[PDB]
Amino acid sequence: IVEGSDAEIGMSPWQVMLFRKSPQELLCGASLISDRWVLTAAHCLLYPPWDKNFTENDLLVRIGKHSRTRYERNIEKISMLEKIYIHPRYNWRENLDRDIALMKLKKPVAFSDYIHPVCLPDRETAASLLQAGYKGRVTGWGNLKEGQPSVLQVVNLPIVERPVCKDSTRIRITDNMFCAGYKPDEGKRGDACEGDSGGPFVMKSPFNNRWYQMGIVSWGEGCDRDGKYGFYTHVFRLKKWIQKVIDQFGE
Amino acid sequence: DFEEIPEEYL
Amino acid sequence: TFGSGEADCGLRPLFEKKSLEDKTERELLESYIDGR
Amino acid sequence: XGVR
Repeated sequence: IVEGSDAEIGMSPWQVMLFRKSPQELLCGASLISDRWVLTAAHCLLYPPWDKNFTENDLLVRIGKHSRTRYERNIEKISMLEKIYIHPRYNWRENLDRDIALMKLKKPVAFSDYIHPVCLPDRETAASLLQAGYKGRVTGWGNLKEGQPSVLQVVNLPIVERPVCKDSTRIRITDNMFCAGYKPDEGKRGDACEGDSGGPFVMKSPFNNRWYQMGIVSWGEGCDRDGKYGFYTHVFRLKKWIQKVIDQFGE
Repeated sequence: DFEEIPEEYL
Repeated sequence: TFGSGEADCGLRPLFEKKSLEDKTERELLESYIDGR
Repeated sequence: XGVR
């Protein structure tokens, strides 16, 4: 996260760490949607261009973390993935369209002060909060500079108009994405960065006070550059894919 | 700088 | 999980549950042209 | 773009 802050203890109880067994290392961010399911960017799994193609056995999921690096002894819980599900129409070939994936943990995780799921948005929550101008919050243990933080970082970013979004890049922007960041005039910064991927873009609902997961950190050009924005998977646009797998693979 | 993890995890 | 992650979803044990606000959540809510 |  670029130009963010040290998260407070239990500020983001849904943040997960996608951690590689060997070498032991932080792959990406993710989020707990229930005691058995994790949500991430498919590109954290699969990415042929870089010879990336992790299996269930190549990873570890770590929930309850604050500290980037230390093993937080009675606070964190490590899990073994049971299954991996990548959107069947994820586009690694052109724009990272549909960069979503689900993870079935091998045994449910017990909730605690530091571990608690985030709510998936319904058609109306989506419709009333997803408005340019509205701020959302991103989290992660990714680079601080377009370096590796000590503690979980947080940043609040305003949502940007589709058009401003399209004109800041040459990449083809689909309806499954949304961009965020401040405008250069706004003179306020912050962004996600390498290693931030898969983390949640969340919003607090003013109707019922619940945290909602609207986006998934997906991609961007550089990190915190004027005239450039962060791009996120639109969690609501793909809710039917999500609904559809939780009840076949059955969460 | 990663601390190792209980082996019951690997 | 379902349209809205768990069931007790999005209520933080250390903030929502003890009626405590995080240090920048106000920033957010004010933008929704001040929340709840 | 940089796939994050």
